[PDB]
Amino acid sequence: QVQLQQSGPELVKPGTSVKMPCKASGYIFTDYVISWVKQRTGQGLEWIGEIFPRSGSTYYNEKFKGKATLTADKSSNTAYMQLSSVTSEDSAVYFCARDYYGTSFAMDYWGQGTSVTVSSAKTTPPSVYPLAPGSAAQNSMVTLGCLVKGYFPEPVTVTWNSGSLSSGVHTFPAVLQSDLYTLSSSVTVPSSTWPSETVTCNVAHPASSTKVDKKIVPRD
Amino acid sequence: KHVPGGGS
Amino acid sequence: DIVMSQSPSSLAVSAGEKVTMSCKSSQSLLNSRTRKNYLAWYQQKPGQSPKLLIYWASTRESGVPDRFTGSGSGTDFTLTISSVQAEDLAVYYCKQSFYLRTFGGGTKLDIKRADAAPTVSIFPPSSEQLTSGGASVVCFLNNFYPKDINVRWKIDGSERQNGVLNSWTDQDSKDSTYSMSSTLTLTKDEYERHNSYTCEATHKTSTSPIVKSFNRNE
Ligand SMILES: OC[C@H]1O[C@H](O[C@H]2O[C@H](CO)[C@@H](O)[C@H](O)[C@H]2O)[C@H](O)[C@@H](O)[C@@H]1O
Repeated sequence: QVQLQQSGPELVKPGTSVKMPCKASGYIFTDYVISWVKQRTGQGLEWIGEIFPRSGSTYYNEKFKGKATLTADKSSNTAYMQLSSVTSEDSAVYFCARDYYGTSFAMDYWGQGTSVTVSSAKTTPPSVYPLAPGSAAQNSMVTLGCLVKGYFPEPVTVTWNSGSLSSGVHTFPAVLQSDLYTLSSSVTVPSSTWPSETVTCNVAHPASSTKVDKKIVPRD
Repeated sequence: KHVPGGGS
Repeated sequence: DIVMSQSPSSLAVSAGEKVTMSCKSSQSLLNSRTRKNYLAWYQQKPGQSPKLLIYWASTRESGVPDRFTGSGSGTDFTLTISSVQAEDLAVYYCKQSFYLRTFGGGTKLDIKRADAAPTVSIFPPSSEQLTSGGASVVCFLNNFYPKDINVRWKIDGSERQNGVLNSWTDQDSKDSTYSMSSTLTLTKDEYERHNSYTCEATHKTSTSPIVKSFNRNE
C-alpha cells in the first residue's frame, strides 16, 4: 500500500523557517510527483507547488515563490517543504500528496498533514474540570462532560473510559480566546449506569506532555 | 521534461 | 492560470436523494492528443485528508463506489452522488491539472433530516476550578436539527452577554444532527455575587425556549 508519512504539529516563532518531511513508501519514489497543499482551519485547499524527485525540478503556485522551497532526498524517499520567515499567515495544515505524473496528474494518496502554528506565545497545559449535574434532580439518560481550558497550542484529544465509551460522545471544536484554547467534551450514558459505573475523560495535550484522567463524581 | 500538467 | 468555479457553495439533501454539483474552468481542460480532461474530484470529511474520487473527469478511483459519477468535458464538469448517505457529508473539491494545479473553492454537502429539539444540560463550576479562583458554567445543547440555534444566559433573571464562548460541532454522520456548547466564565468572586444561573435555548422546534438552571445555593 502507498503511504505518505508527515510529521506532527509544529509551533514555530514568527520570522523563523520551518522544514517539514513527507516520507514516501510502497511505491517507486522517482516515478511520481509530490505536491503540497495548504489548508487554513475551516477553509479550502490551496496548491503550493510540486517536485519530481526523479529530476529535482519544481513548479509553484506564483503566490508561494520565495515562501515555499520544495526538495527531495532520493536515498531516504523523503520530500521536504521549507517555509521561510513565517508569519501567522502561514498557520495552516500542510498536506503532501502523490501525484500520478504522466497519466492522471491526480493526487491519489495524501499524507495526514502537518499542522503549523506560527506564534510567539508559550506552550501552556490545559486545566481539566469535570462537568457533573447539579445536586437537584435534572430522565432515562444522563449527560456528563469534561471542560478542557486554557491551553496552547492545538491539539488536545479527549476520550472516555480509555476509548471504551465511544457512542454518545460529542467533542467540541476548540475556541481561541486571548491566545489560549478551550474545549469541552460531552458523553451521554444510561442514568442507571452512572454513578454506579465510573465515567472518566482522558485528556491529552502532547505539546505540554499532559495526560490527565478526570473521574466524573456526583456532586455533594 | 517534468511538464507542468496534462495539457503538456 | 486557470480559475475553477464551483457551485453551489453548499447544498442540503435528504438521505437517499441524488445530488448534483458544478465545476467550471476558465479554459478548456481537454487535451486533443491524449484525448483526456485533466479534472479531478476530491472529497474531504471533517478532520480527514482529502480523498481522490474521480480523475480524467469521469474515471472512478480505486475502491470508490459507482454512486459517485463525474461527467462533463472542456470547461463544464459535474459531480453526481446518487443515493446520498449520511456518511457522505464532506466538502467536495474539483481540481484542474491541465496547467499547474488549481482547486475550486469547494461545495459543502449537508444532510437534511427530521427536526429535533436539543437535549439541554447545565453544569455548575467544579470545586477544583472554584478553589483556584475561576467559575465556568457550561451548557450543552445536543443532537438538534436544523443547525440554527440561539443560546441566552441569565444570572438572576438578567441576560448576560459576555464571558460567553460558544462552539458548534460538524454535522454528525451517525444521526445527521448538530450540537453546541456554551460556556460562561466568571471569577469566583463574581460567581458568588449571584444565585441562579440559566441557559435558555431557542430552536425552531418550539416557540418556547428550553430553560435549564441551577442555584449556586443548591
Ligand atoms: O454571532 C456569531 C455568528 O452567529 C451565527 O453563526 C454561529 O452559530 C450558528 C448556529 O446558529 C453556527 O452554525 C455557526 O457555525 C456559528 O458561526 C450567525 O449565523 C453568524 O452570521 C454570526 O457570525
